[PDB]
Amino acid sequence: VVRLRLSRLGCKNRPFFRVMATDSRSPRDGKHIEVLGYFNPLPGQDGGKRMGLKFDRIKYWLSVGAQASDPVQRLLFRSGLLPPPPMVAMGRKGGERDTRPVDPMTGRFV
Amino acid sequence: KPVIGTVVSNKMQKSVVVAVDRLFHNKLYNRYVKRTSKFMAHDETNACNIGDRVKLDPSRPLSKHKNWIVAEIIKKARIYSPQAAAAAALS
Amino acid sequence: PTFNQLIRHGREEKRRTDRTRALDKCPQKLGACLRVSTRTPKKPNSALRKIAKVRLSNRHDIFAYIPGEGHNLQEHSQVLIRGGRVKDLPGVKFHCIRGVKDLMGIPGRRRGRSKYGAEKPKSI
Amino acid sequence: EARLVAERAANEERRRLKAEAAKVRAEERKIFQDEFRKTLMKERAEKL
RNA sequence: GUAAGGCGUGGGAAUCUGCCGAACAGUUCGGGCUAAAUCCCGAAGAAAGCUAGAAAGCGCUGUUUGAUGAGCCUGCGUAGUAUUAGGUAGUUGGUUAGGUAAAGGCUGACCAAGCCGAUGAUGCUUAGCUGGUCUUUUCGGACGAUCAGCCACACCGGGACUGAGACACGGCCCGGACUCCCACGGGGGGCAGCAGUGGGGAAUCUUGGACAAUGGGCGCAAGCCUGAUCCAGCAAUAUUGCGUGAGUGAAGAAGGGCAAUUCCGCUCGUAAAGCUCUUUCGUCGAGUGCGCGAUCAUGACAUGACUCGAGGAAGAAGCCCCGGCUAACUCCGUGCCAGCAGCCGCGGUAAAACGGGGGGGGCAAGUGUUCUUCGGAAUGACUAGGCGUAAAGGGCACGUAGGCGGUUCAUCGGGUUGAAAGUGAAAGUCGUCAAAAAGUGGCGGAAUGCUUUCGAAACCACUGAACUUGAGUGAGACAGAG
RNA sequence: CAUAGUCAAAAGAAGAGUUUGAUUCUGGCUCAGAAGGAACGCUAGCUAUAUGCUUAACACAUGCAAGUCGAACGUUGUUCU
Ligand SMILES: [K+]
Ligand SMILES: [K+]
Ligand SMILES: [K+]
Ligand SMILES: [K+]
Ligand SMILES: [K+]
Ligand SMILES: [K+]
Ligand SMILES: [K+]
Ligand SMILES: [Mg+2]
Ligand SMILES: [Mg+2]
Ligand SMILES: [Mg+2]
Ligand SMILES: [Mg+2]
Ligand SMILES: [Mg+2]
Ligand SMILES: [Mg+2]
Ligand SMILES: [Mg+2]
Ligand SMILES: [Mg+2]
Ligand SMILES: [Mg+2]
Ligand SMILES: [Mg+2]
Ligand SMILES: [Mg+2]
Ligand SMILES: [Mg+2]
Ligand SMILES: [Mg+2]
Ligand SMILES: [Mg+2]
Ligand SMILES: [Mg+2]
Ligand SMILES: [Mg+2]
Ligand SMILES: [Mg+2]
Ligand SMILES: [Mg+2]
Ligand SMILES: [Mg+2]
Ligand SMILES: [Mg+2]
Ligand SMILES: [Mg+2]
Ligand SMILES: [Mg+2]
Ligand SMILES: [Mg+2]
Ligand SMILES: [Mg+2]
Ligand SMILES: [Mg+2]
Ligand SMILES: [Mg+2]
Ligand SMILES: [Mg+2]
Ligand SMILES: [Mg+2]
Ligand SMILES: [Mg+2]
Ligand SMILES: [Mg+2]
Ligand SMILES: [Mg+2]
Ligand SMILES: [Mg+2]
Ligand SMILES: [Mg+2]
Ligand SMILES: [Mg+2]
Ligand SMILES: [Mg+2]
Ligand SMILES: [Mg+2]
Ligand SMILES: [Mg+2]
Repeated sequence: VVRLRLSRLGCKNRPFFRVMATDSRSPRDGKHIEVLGYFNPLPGQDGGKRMGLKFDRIKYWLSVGAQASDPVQRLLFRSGLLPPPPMVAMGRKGGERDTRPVDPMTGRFV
Repeated sequence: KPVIGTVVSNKMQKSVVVAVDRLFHNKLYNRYVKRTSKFMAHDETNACNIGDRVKLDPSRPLSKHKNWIVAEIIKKARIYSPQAAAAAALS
Repeated sequence: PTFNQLIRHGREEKRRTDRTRALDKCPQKLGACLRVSTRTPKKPNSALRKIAKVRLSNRHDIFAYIPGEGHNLQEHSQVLIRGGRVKDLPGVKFHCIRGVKDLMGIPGRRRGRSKYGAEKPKSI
Repeated sequence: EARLVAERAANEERRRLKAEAAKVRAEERKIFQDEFRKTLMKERAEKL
């Protein structure tokens, strides 16, 4: 089965991901059919995360029956190319979060 | 592309061997070197003489070394027959 | 040559003999001393240079020089052998390394003393 | 397919224009070759 | 192991393809394994049922398809050696049967004598190939270790079975060597998986933690597996990193070295000590944690990081060298000895060259030495060299292959050339920005190539008609120890 | 209008010592540069990221590296109501 999955790039303790179209039997960072985009799991200066996708190629691979992995299902819902995964209906776990403000430039308590 | 060569052997049954020339570019010394391949081709009627210029088509494997089929004889080789030549002299 | 000649018959390389064939492209080789002796230099030099006949671990027999002043080598002492000839002595193409295995360092040496296995003198 | 048929139409015009130019050049060639042949025939007769 | 059944690159036809996507049709009846079945057999047409706990949800079968893989073939490119010249006999081809999912001498039989080779077959030696790594004004040379793609192998040989897929590293059968048990009849094993141990060697690590992330198997899920991986441990092995303080300080202290023993006699030296300031890195003590990697939830790392506090310049500088090449000089000792040495060379009583003191120079958590590669080396010269006297014109020809070689006009479109399309994996090199502070990524460029289509027609090749300047003939004159 | 527009894809070319009484030439040897899966000496504070049996495809102690599904199927036997 063709799979839309995540290949690990970056370095140790600095993860970066590429979105790949692969045969399922292939090694994780080895052989692939196509690079489809990227995803940055670390939050940047803008307060959010980054992602790029080749929308037409992802539509091609989904049209011929490729199966997205568990993080790629979330990433493709978030970009609007797939419906929401079934577990996002459960809502978030609550609890008292520490909302004491920290300075953006210095990281100390305001 | 189109594969054209000269018949160098025809003594097999339904088979010829065809010599095809090509130019190899020696990149270090900037010259063009003639190289020859000998290809075995199917010739059902056994019509090709040695020295004929033929065109070959690709084919599925027909035998162990036969992968081509003779399609067209472009130029026929000249064969010296002494008695036909003597009859031409008598005319 | 012409370009056609170079196509037919290219260019070969220069032929140069190996300097230390017995080291077998290793940086060092362990050995055991067979005979410890002296040898006189080629003229115009004159001395008594302390050498050692060493059988290497790859069963090669070499002559190695013992550098510095004074040594403790005997027959059947383990020596680590590095490359580098001694120009006074033909046929001696190697050196013994001071301060490793049986060949001791030279205490009292003060300058250039890591080439002679000598430690740094502790200040008191 | 639209680009292919437009390209074929342009090539069909270019081919006919070149054919007409080739025909008029070949018609111009024959008078020169006949005169040149007459000149060479005269020279061979003189040498004979 | 393999020198072409491999690999790189581009194509092809005579094939198969579990799981995955999308249509259609079915899913009936008997028997067998102590008991049953989605196990096995039989009949039709192929099958197989489970679930009202998963009842219109899964699953299976047949037929059409997409997608992904696999098998097969092929053009071109891809070592050394001629002090290896012939090699082949299912060999090369044909016919007919068999075998295969599938072309095929794949092989049985019959027939022919072919096929390969001086454009280097065969023999011998070495070698996995590629992307790439190091070096280098482009080219080349060496390498092919990490990582990724392809191939080969799994103690050594030989086999097949099951399966969509294997002739299968941790499957089976057989033979062999080695080895461990044995109650002595006989059994068992295969770290070139991750750790680890002997051994060899100059030399190369922990018998670690977690499946939190990513990827994979099974399962409807819940989950369960995963030495893939992720992350810790050891090692200056590498890396344009950071730190070892910042100022001030003249009793120019003591002490060391040198000195007509010159100017505080010169110098170590503002150097130290002392005094003031700041505490990066490391140390110590605490505190929050949906800070972040991960989210619906789940954190091994984490005894970390972050933030705050304590403290005190405190815990942190060597190695090589100083005759020339090559930046940096004096004293003492030694006396062709002891020794030094990359090269040239030093040492035989005033040694800047050996060894120690003192001073100084270069690099700096390194710095030397050995090995190895490229450069300098235009020192195998394509870029870019030569052969009168220095290495080097064959004693001289004739001729095979090969290489090279006049003119015009016409045709053509193989090379050449222009554009378009496909391909040229990722990583790496180059450009640029952002990120980061010894760490990353995106977009480009490059990948000089190959295939297809359509233009051009000068050149090369090919075809046709011609030309006479190069070559060769004839006629007429000659010369000659040919 | 504009999350537009800008057309970048390199840099990299060094010489010295040594044959002679001296010279120029030919021609080797050696040196200054960069580098490695390196090894050894002396000497070492820190963080991070890489890399770490090149030799014996030598022999291997020990633990782990491939299982999962009761939603395919019976079977026996445990508890309790
Ligand atoms: K020495
Ligand atoms: K490949
Ligand atoms: K084998
Ligand atoms: K996991
Ligand atoms: K070192
Ligand atoms: K200090
Ligand atoms: K000739
Ligand atoms: Mg074949
Ligand atoms: Mg050969
Ligand atoms: Mg090998
Ligand atoms: Mg190679
Ligand atoms: Mg073994
Ligand atoms: Mg199976
Ligand atoms: Mg089968
Ligand atoms: Mg095993
Ligand atoms: Mg191991
Ligand atoms: Mg050992
Ligand atoms: Mg998973
Ligand atoms: Mg599933
Ligand atoms: Mg592990
Ligand atoms: Mg550094
Ligand atoms: Mg700190
Ligand atoms: Mg702490
Ligand atoms: Mg968190
Ligand atoms: Mg740590
Ligand atoms: Mg100087
Ligand atoms: Mg003296
Ligand atoms: Mg010196
Ligand atoms: Mg000295
Ligand atoms: Mg060169
Ligand atoms: Mg050069
Ligand atoms: Mg030249
Ligand atoms: Mg020369
Ligand atoms: Mg000449
Ligand atoms: Mg001559
Ligand atoms: Mg001669
Ligand atoms: Mg013309
Ligand atoms: Mg053309
Ligand atoms: Mg690329
Ligand atoms: Mg990058
Ligand atoms: Mg970049
Ligand atoms: Mg001389
Ligand atoms: Mg290895
Ligand atoms: Mg089972």
